[PDB]
Amino acid sequence: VDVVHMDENSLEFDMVGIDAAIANAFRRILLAEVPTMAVEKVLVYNNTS
Amino acid sequence: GGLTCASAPQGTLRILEGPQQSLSGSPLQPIPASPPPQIPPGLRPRFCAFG
Repeated sequence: VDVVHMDENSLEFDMVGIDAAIANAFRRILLAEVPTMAVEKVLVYNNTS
Repeated sequence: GGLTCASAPQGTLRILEGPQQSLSGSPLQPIPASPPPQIPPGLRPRFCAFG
């Protein structure tokens, strides 16, 4: 694994010597399976906007 | 002493007022034709690959 850039909010490692199935598994995990926190419910007391 | 029919007229004149034609110049349009859409100069790529 070689790491070309790593600003904050960016990474560009290489990952030399792995198949397309494992690379695709890693890509699909980041997009759809790594957990995050986000607003689910909203209680609106007044809203004259 | 009355009015009597006189000799028949020998001719008729019909008058009308008419102006004339100018030269044919045929100036079709201020900015004429359909001017073509075209390239902005230089432009430059606005995108790069990663790595």
